[PDB]
Order: sequence, then structure tokens, then C-alpha cells
Amino acid sequence: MFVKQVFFDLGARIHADEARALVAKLLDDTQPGLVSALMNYMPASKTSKTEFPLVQFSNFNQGFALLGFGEVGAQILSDATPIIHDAMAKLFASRGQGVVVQVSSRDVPLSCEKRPYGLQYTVAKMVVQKKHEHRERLANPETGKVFLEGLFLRSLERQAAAVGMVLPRDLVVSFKGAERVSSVKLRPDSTLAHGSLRHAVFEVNARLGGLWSVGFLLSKGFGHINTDLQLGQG
Amino acid sequence: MQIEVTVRNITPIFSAAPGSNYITIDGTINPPPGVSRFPLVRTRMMYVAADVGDGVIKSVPLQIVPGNTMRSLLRRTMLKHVIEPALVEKGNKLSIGAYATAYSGNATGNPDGVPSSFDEIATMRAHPFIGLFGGGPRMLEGRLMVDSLYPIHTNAERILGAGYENEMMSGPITQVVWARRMDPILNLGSSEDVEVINGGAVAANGWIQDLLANSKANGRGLKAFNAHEVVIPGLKWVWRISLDRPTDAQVGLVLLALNKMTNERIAGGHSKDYGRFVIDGVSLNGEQVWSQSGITGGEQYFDAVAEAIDGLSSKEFEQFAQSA
Amino acid sequence: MQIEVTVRNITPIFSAAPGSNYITIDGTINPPPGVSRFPLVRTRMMYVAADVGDGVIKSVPLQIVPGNTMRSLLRRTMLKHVIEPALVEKGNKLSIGAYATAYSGNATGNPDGVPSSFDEIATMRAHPFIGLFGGGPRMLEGRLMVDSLYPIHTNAERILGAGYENEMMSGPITQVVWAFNAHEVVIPGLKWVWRISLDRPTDAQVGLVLLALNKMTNERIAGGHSKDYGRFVIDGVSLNGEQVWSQSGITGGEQYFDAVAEAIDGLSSKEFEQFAQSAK
Repeated sequence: MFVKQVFFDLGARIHADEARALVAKLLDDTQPGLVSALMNYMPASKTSKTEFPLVQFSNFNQGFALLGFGEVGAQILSDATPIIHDAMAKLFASRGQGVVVQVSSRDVPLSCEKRPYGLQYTVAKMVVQKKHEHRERLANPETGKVFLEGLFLRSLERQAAAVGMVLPRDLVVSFKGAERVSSVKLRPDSTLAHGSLRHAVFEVNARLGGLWSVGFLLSKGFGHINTDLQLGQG
Repeated sequence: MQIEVTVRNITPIFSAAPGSNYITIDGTINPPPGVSRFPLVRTRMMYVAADVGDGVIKSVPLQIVPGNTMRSLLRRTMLKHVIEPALVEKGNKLSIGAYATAYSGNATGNPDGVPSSFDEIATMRAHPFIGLFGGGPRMLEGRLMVDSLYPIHTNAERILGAGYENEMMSGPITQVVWARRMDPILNLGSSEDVEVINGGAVAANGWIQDLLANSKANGRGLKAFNAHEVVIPGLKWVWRISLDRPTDAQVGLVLLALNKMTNERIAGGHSKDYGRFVIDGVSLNGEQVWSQSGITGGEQYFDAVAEAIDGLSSKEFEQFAQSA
Repeated sequence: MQIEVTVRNITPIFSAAPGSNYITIDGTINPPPGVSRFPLVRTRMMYVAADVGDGVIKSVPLQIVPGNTMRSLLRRTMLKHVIEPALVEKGNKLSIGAYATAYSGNATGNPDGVPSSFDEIATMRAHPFIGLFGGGPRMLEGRLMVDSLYPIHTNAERILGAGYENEMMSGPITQVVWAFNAHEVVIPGLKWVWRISLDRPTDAQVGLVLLALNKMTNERIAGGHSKDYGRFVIDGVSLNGEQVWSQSGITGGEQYFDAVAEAIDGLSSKEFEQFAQSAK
């Protein structure tokens, strides 16, 4: 259907995972149901859900941003916005002179159509390795290529299934190359790290008309970009 | 007595047509619903039977300023720059009824059922202002008949039988001009600009939270986006102000208004400067009397109106406006 | 009161037009088919009646900056350059709705259809800013009338025929700058006419408009802030048609400046709260 994008401006850039950690800490004391819905927690305990994250953070040049996929995530985002905005207002008025928190909103629709010609899409900060077997597949390009093709196709399929719209199942994908290889950290000052691709280029015969999320670590603002910008971006 | 005022607008002309029209992003006035229709207040339009092809006359559009609008405009410029300076130089004091009847034809919304006595009709029709614009409680007929403002276009070709066979415009003369609002507290940014607002930045942030709460969800906030259709600037129009057995003082008052028409605005849209115009010519029963420095000619009418400003009291306005 | 300035642009001007426009290359601006579509944000459109074809009058394209935008420009320059800096002392801090009614037209939507009593509109149209920029809950008309920014062009000849026989721009005026999405801007060095009109105004109001025009160079309009579009310089301000501009400033008509200086010396917030309070 549609995905709603909420932009939060504080005058300074904070990273999406750091904003996720910061957002949880300020509201930990009060209103726990709002935090449970925002982070996609299970309704009983603190453990997050296994399924597709409806609410995820993203990147914003002067702050961070929220993505709510579908009507449920849009409603969760709709009820979350004033409490979170007041939380940054009190947090940034507690210290310093004070800064005006500035909000923005968009309701981006989602669409997909199959075309008989290849189309190019580039994704930045792409996490691909999460067990040892995926590290073994990444050593040889032939057996890592088909793994990446299946990962991209299953990512598109699970996002189409979670948003509630039908995706044609005759899509063919192709992967050209990635600019860099870098690690990501789950928590700061932790020895554990996950391998990741940087500026990866993919080619799909079909076209996409909105925000699309691919791969793992979707709730940390990793590996989603606006396709509607990328039609004819060059 | 026929007066033909040929004018050229300086700014775009916008005289709003009543009607909740709608507009898309690119053209398509009043689309089928669901294509995110934007509000649109079009300019005032007049359908005219016009020669479209060889042997066919059709009711085509041609957009105008109404004759009611310029009748009130000529009346208002007469009152603001002739009658009120006269009555304040002689100290004649109008009532609220005389004032409202001078600018609006009536004092109240209920006209009187009785007709005025013939001596009263003769005095108020020999009056150089009340004779032009009648009305009153006893419903006087004015000697002045004000036509609406026709551009010199092919659509008005059947209208302009005499004269204006040149300067003949073919294409379209309207434009969809887009004006939007912001909420400027959604454009603050820096708290040093917010220190002017009392209560600090917390109140401004509360207004941010108010508009986001409105955005998720009928109290309107701000930040609109609207279109209005205007006439293009720089095109030349024709106006017709005719008279029914006028005294020379009434014609002199019309030419006194026509001398300094150019201060006033032949449109709505006051803040957007819409309505600025320059009079290219004035025809006094066909003869051209217009110059760059007002009207050159019609000296008997001006002399008659100069003798009419003298001897002009508020008393005639008072028993014109007095209801039986 | 028939205030007419002329400005010179140095950088491009991008007063963007609402439109779903697209280009392929500079050969054709709007292609019929959908091969190699690259979206376009046009600059502001003003079809105008002009003498093209040596005798006949036709609607021709010409690119402007709208008078609503320059009305907001003149508003923000005065509010953020004297009204806030001479309001920041001696208390009298503006209300938030008063700040919205000063910066925008209204504090909020749904203006109440109840009109205001006359002793208001007598007091507000005499005060330098409120009678300059009317509206608010009662939608006060105000005095100041702001024209749109007309380039001194062959398409713009019939509008600007009196005072300008020469210095008359011809041919193309606009060009396309890419950065693959294209943007359409006005070539720099063009001379523009901005007309300011007022009916029966007080001394302080025309002094405020005049003081704002002394300093109009600093604020940039009609373009991207990041893309450096909006810079302009002013030469040739006319006040009832007499030339009142130099390099150092106005230097003429000092009674207007004395009046507005005495007015902002006596500026108070009470008239602004009597503006913005919606008497519903």
C-alpha cells in the first residue's frame, strides 16, 4: 500500500542506530506500549519480533527519520510523533540555550510493474553476512552470486507480502558489483561485527515506485533507499 | 450619451467568479475526482455568441470584469475624489444613511413600497451624482448605464460592431497563477529568531506538535496551496458608460472620474497589485478626448460640473436617503 | 505609493513553477514520447500580450518572480530587519500567533467571518506594518500593493513602455541547468522592475517600505539556498517617478525616514495582539 516517512530535525546529525538507542532510553520510564510498537517488540517481553519490521529508523541530514510501512505502521507512527517530539524538546531544552525541533511528513505510495528490460538500482550500507555459511559463500563469487540474488529476491518478496500487495513472481535479478566491503557493529565497543557491502548495484527487469527495504538489519536504517528518486537519477 | 473607455491593464486582472472550481498540477480545470484537486477561483467569465467558423455562431467563453464592479468603482472614485472633498471643504455632514446610499444605492436592505414624489425625482435626477446612480428607499432609476469590461478579442467580435476591428487578439488570455501559504513557525529553524516570541521555544514547539497532530488526523492550521485564474496583463479592453438624458454636470462628473480612474484598480486581488491600468482612449459619442494629462476636451461638461461642486450640499443626499 | 525599483540579478533566478515537466535534451524542452525522460521543474510562467509579428498582439511566454513571493520578501525583510530588532528591546515580545500573523497573513486557518469594529481598522491601517500587510482573522485589506517582478523584456514592452525606450532585453532569457533531473532558470544580468503601490498611505508606511528597499540586497528570493540562487543588487528606485537611489542608499525624501524612525521608536506589541486575537 503506502509507507509514511517522518523527518525529525534537531539541528545536528545523529546516527540511526544511535537515535534508536537514544529514543528507547528517554521513553523507557513512561509509556512502554508506545516503545514496544515502535521497536517491533513482542507484546509480552522485550524481545523483538522475528517478522518484517513495520517501523524502522532511517537517515536524515539534520537528524533522523521514521518509516512506517502499511496502515498499522502509519498509525503507530501517527500516535508516536507528538510524544517523541516533546521528548526531544524537553531533552534539548534541558541543556544549552534550546533548539527548535522541526518535523516533516510524506506518504509515499508503493507500486511495482514488470518490464522486459533491465533497470539499475544502487543500495548503500548493505549487510549481507550473518552466519559462517554466508561467509563461506562469499569467498567464491559463483556461489556468493546466487546467494545474493536469492537474498534480494526474497527481500523484495517479503516486503511485498508484509505491505499487503501482490508482486509478480517472474522477476529476474542480476548483481553487477559493490564498491566497498565494511563491517557493522551491533553495539558499540563489541568484538562482534557483521560483514557488509557498500554501494552495491543491482539490476531488476521490473520497476519499483517507492521506498523499498532489502536484506538484514532493516530496523537500524540499513539497506533501504528511495527508488522513486532513482528513476532517472543518473 | 455614449462613452467608450479603451484601456490597457498593467497588472493581471483577477475578478473572482463565484464557483468552487478545481485544478490539477498541470491544467485540467475541474478534473474527475480523485486526481488530488486543488481549489480554484476563476476570473469572472461571460459567455458570448461569437463567429467561430464560417456560418456558425457559438456561445464561447470570454472573461470580464462585471459592470456592477466597475459601476461601483466609478461611483467610489467619484465619491472619494470629488464629492467627499467637496463636502468636507464646505463642512457638509452626511448621515449614515446618506453615506451608505451614496456608496451602495440603498441605506437598508428593505426598499420603501411608496414611490417618490416627482419633484424629488426631478431634483435627484438633476443632481450630478444621484442622477448617475439612483436607488434609495423609493428606488430611483439612475441615468448612468455601466457595461462590463470586454477585452478586444475575437470572441467579442460580434459585440464590437463599430470600431476595434484592428487590435484583434486570437489566442487565450487567461492564466492559472499559483499562490501558497506556509506556516512560518514551520520555517523558524533558529531559536534566536524565536527569542522574539514570548514564552520561549517551547510554545513554538507546541505549535509544531499541534500541526503534526493535525497532519496525522476540523480546525484548519495554515500552509495552503491555491490557484486562481487571472487575465494576462498588457491586453487592451473596452468599457462602455452610457447615459440616459444626462445633464452636463453628470457627464462632467463621469469625466472627472475618468480623469483619475488610473489610481484605482479594475480587478480584485488588492495585495497582488491586480487591476493597474492605463486608459488608452476615451470616446465621447465617438470623439476622442483622452490625453496623457487626463481628458483634453469636453470643456462644457467640466464647467457644468465645476458649477455643480459649487452649491452642492449634503441635504440632497439626506432627503435622497430618507425613507418614508 | 507608485514606488518602482529596478534590480539587477548576478546569479540565476529559480522561481519554480508547479508542473509535471520533463526534458530529454536542450533540443526539445517537452518531448511527446517517453524515451529518456528526465523531470523538469520550470521557472515561473507569465504569458503576456505583446507586439510580436510587427503589428499584431499575441500571448507570448515570459518568466517572472511572482508578487506574492516578493510581498512575503518585503514582509520578512521589514519584520526580521527592523520590527524584530526594534521590538527585541523594552519588553513587548510578540505572541506566537502574533508572530504568525506578522510573518504569514494569519495566525491559523478558518478566519472568522465576524467583521471588526472601525476603531480597529482606523488604528491598524495607520500603523506602519499592519496596514502595510493586512489580513489575519478579519482579512484586513491593508494599503500596500505588490506587483510581480517584470524583466525589462520585448515581451514586457506594453507594460513598461513609458520610461524605458532603451535597455530592452530581447531573444532568449532563460536557460536549463542540470545539476540528471533538469532545472530551468533565468540568465543573470537581466534588469527587472518591481512595482510597489499604496493607496492614501501614512508617512510611516512608505518610510518602512523605503527603509526595506535601502537594504533589499541581502535577502535572496526565488531559488535554492544551497544553489546560491537569489542574489540581486538594486539601482534605480523611483518615488513618484523621480530617481531616489544611489550606491550608498536612498539619500532623498528624509521625511519618510524620520517618520518611520519615530514610528518604530514608538512601536508596541499591543497593536499586534489586537491584530492576531481571533474575535470568534
